[PDB]
Amino acid sequence: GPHSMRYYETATSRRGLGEPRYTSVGYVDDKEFVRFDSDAENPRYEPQVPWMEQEGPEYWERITQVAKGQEQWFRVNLRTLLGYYNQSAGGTHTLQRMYGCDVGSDGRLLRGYEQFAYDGCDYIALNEDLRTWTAADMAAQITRRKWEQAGAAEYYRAYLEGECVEWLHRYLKNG
Amino acid sequence: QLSPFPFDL
Amino acid sequence: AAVTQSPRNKVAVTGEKVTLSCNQTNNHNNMYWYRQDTGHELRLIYYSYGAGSTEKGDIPDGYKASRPSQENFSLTLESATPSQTSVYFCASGGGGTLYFGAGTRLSVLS
Amino acid sequence: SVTQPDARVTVSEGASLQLRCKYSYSATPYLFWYVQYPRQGPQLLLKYYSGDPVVQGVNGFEAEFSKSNSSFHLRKASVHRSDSAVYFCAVSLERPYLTFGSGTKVIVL
Repeated sequence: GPHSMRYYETATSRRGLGEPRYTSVGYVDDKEFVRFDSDAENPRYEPQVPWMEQEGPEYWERITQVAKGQEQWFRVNLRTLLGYYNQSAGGTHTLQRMYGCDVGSDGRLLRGYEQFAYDGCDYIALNEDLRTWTAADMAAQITRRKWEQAGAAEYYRAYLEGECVEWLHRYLKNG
Repeated sequence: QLSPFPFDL
Repeated sequence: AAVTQSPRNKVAVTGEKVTLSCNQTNNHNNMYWYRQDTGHELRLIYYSYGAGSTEKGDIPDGYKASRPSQENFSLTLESATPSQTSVYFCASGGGGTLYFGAGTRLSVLS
Repeated sequence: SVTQPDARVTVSEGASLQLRCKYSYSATPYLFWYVQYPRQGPQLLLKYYSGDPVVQGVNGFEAEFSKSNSSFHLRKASVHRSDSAVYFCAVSLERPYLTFGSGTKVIVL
């Protein structure tokens, strides 16, 4: 039986409240096992299941920083995207990412993931080959030309290939 | 674990 | 290699507050500030994810930073001291790679 | 934490050159090799994100990656006079960081 892992990072800029509404939620197989609401009184990745308890504060520590980091990414890119498309600074928008690894039955990766969607509509996504991308429109095209030169694929490939999977296994063993 | 920081858009 | 730093060389007096400036054209979001003492390892002091971000590096003590815009990144020395003298490098990068500038050979005086 | 064993390495003009480098990380990181020419900033010589453990670089420079020995050793077939400078070995498994190593002052003859 082939298992899987998935994370969904969602941002939402708007009027007034400058800093976007960050929502990082991750699923193992198809169950929620970790959340991160920028709206919480104290932002931080927390377990959504008992078997996630067995994790040294070290884990929850840097794992949260990553988040704290993505926040900045979203607040920064949600801006440039509002530019690629020529919209108003006041208008509210949403930038979402998704990634993860789908291990085969033997354990080795069977499918990687990495994709971004701006305001519901797809934008850019890494193909099954983990080597080529697929743009949606003009702007998505842009990001894909530079990402193609900068060898974006290989970058995410490093994770999706080993790192991610070696961890999905690290999780499965807690249950 | 968590995927590294993403490439600028 | 379109990241420029000014002045090429600066002379700080003990106590004084010096502010090194940076300017890029790589339209990069991530910018950084490394210091290279005696032509050895450069260490990160401060860096920004984007205009308006300020993240302490591995040695921000005595340092302040500002990211007022896409390309302008300013590193500030609260109060210059001997041990705070070296060649500072300002880099930019769209994740993954980093493009450094010419640097700024800043020297402290007592 | 990256570590370049030799800080001072010199070879005669034309001879081959190899600069070692070891990284102590929980897993597969991103390895680079920046060269710094006196009175200038570091330059990106070559990089390795994922794929061929053998990467190519500007000016007949190439490095090999090994998860087994956990090293990213650099090499150049024939080093001319111009190659003399300091070579750094950086890694990054944090947010676009780039922790360098002590480096290595390569000298020719």
